Amino acid sequence: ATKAVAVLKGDGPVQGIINFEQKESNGPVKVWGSIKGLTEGLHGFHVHEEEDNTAGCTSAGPHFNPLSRKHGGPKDEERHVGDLGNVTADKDGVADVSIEDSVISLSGDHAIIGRTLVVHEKADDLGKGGNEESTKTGNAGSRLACGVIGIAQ
Ligand SMILES: [Cu+2]
Ligand SMILES: [Zn+2]
Ligand SMILES: [Zn+2]
Ligand SMILES: [Zn+2]
Ligand SMILES: [Zn+2]
Repeated sequence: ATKAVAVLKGDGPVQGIINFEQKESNGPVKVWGSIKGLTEGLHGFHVHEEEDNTAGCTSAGPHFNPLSRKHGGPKDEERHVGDLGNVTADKDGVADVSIEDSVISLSGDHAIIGRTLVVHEKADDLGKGGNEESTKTGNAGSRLACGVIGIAQ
């Protein structure tokens, strides 16, 4: 099996450790871990394109979209590779991640290894919003914490 870890950090209180595991090179990817320091409620959770040696959330930029699709939720047919939907934070600011996804992969041509995991200020509207921006980013507001998705050491 192949494994990865992303350490989420930002300029504020938001931080977390996210794990990835893929047991077969074309198998589903499981994603788990906890993020603390969040406001209660939904927060967009995305793999962004940025793979260069930049500091922080600054350049993370657009969603990881190697197939040039529109933005969606993780269960939508039309989605970016990086569209992992929302995570939910409880009253003391902790969001537990538990995701199984069929579109991301840790191996092959469009592997998410080296790309940037991002947790957002607000909910992702899942591409169902009333403007073109919804179909690009899901209108999830600022990037609160980010980290490179690295092969586990
Ligand atoms: Cu995003
Ligand atoms: Zn590059
Ligand atoms: Zn870059
Ligand atoms: Zn390609
Ligand atoms: Zn997207």
